[PDB]
Amino acid sequence: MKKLFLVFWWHMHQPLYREPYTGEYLLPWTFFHAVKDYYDMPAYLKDFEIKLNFNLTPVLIDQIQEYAQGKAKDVFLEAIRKDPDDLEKEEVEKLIEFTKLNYEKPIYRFERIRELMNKEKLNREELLDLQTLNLLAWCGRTLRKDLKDLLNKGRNYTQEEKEYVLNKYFEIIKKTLSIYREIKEEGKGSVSTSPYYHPLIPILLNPNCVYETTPNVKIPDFAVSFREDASKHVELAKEKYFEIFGEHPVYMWPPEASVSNEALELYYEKGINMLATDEVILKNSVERASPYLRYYFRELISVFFRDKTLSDLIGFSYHAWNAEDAVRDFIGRLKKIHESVDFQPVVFVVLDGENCWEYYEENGIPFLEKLYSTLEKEEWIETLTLEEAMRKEDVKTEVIESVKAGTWFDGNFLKWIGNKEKNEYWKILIEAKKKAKNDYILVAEGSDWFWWQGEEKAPFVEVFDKLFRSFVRRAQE
Repeated sequence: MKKLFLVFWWHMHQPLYREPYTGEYLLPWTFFHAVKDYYDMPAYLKDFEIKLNFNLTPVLIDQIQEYAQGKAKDVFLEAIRKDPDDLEKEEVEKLIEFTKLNYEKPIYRFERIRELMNKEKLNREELLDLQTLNLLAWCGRTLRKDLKDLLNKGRNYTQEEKEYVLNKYFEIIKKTLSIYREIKEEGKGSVSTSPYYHPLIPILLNPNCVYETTPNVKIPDFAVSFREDASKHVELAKEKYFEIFGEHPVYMWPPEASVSNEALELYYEKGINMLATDEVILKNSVERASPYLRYYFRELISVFFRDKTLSDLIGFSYHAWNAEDAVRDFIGRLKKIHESVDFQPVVFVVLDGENCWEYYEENGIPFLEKLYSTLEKEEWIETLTLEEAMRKEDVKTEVIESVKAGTWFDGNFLKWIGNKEKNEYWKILIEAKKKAKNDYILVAEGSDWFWWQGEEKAPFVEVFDKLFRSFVRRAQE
């Protein structure tokens, strides 16, 4: 039986939202994705006999732990917790602004929410319903079974009921990292990490890599070397991973899939046996290649190239489809891969495993359950872990000697560096690096601060600016 080997690799990450001075989490994104996706995404492995793999950034692990110990001073979460009689006019306007942001998402389809947003002024019981429905909207698959009566109520929520939800949600956060241990040890999946604060490792090692694919861009003058800090990102990522899982990682997901000959060298020197990247990178690097192979980079490291169209379909396309149609198309694509090649192909599906489901019907539960049950049924599809794909001798291997430096965003670094706006943050970083004293300069090297710079007016940009300028200034003291 000729087989298609399928590898799913969900990448979980949130940048550090904890402002160093006040210690307050300025954005509740870590919390809301932790109750909705971070626990429940690996939890499918208990219900379905398939293999699934997960990447966890160390910075996200720090924030998950802080909430699980009851230490995060989350300013928005404190507003939900409060009795509505306590809320200031600015706390209420914040709770409305958040609801307006998520209004069109299918996980906010409540008839009550439709009514509050059309109301003029909200009373204490109406604010209670708004506080509580904002919590229930981000209910993961596990708790959507336990809070069926609360979710069926839809309206008229009391303060003790709202507290009951919050207690269930925090129990989920305390459970999150354990279920990653459990699935790793029972062999249902592999777990990788990324460099600590999710930086663009290629730019840190050699900023001239931006010119491999875009030879005319104007990047700032790098009067300091980011080469040791890039080593710290890997070196500390391995120790944080050691803390949770009790062993060094050998698999790593490069942030934003960014690779280079210099970065692939650095990963190998840190004991990384395997990493993956985009197949657009493969097209730029090798001549007439197929992403369905295992690749030996210079006989040092193993590289895999994700099937870009398949991963893009899940992350950006299937949300507007019926679940049955989405899975049927997906399997139909896999069938065409199985016949287009003369060998047993491997298909890597890598994408962010938290951000696409809020736009899905029922938070992607029908699609995910339909897909996982379907893959279980298909005899010819064998889902693998990262370790299994490493040992798999049915997969054809080829050697390559170089790669073009780029990311899974068009194969270049234009989304983070380039024009004057993206470059202003880098100049701020370099001058801070010049006078840097502590490791907060590592936090300022995260890709997320340079992604959100001035491309198009986006939600809570003022917060990402306030946070990046905070770490930069904290690193100089």
